[PDB]
Amino acid sequence: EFALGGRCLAFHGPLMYEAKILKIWDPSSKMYTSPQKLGEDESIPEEIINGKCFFIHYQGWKSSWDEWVGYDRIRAYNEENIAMKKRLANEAKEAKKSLLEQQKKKKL
DNA sequence: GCGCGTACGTGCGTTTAAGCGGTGCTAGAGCTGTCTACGACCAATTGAGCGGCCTCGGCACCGGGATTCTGATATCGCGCGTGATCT
Repeated sequence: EFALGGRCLAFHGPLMYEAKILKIWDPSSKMYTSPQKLGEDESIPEEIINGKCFFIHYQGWKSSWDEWVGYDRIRAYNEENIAMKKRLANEAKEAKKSLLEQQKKKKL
């Protein structure tokens, strides 16, 4: 499902975004395939370094926002995941509309 | 000044082709030599162009008249609203 250079979805806040995998980290043998060992200037977060994490560059966002990803924050870019990302988007939009309506009512 | 709506701007992704480096080919721009005929120069002269004067008629002036025409009001017609009568 998670192929090097492939497409996927990711967790960031309450809304999902499309991302492309640039590197994949194997913790058992401790290197990433883009087998290249950890660089001095490259650091993987400790919370996910022990697990197989993924370097992903997200679509619709500049190149200088990419970072490493564990299993939890990422998902396969399938029809179910696409629909659920859309659902999260509509939920956020409705929540914002409800908040602004509540503020307007309070002001009155 | 206010309100709407939409159409550029900003940004990210994908695609295109500009750009650079390299080599080949030959077309034409440049240069050189030679030669001829075209133009400047000169002299003579006569005729086309210019200054001037005269005659006249095209057009500027002035007066009277016809014609738009611009603006308002009003009349008449059409449409909308209110009242009265019929179903």
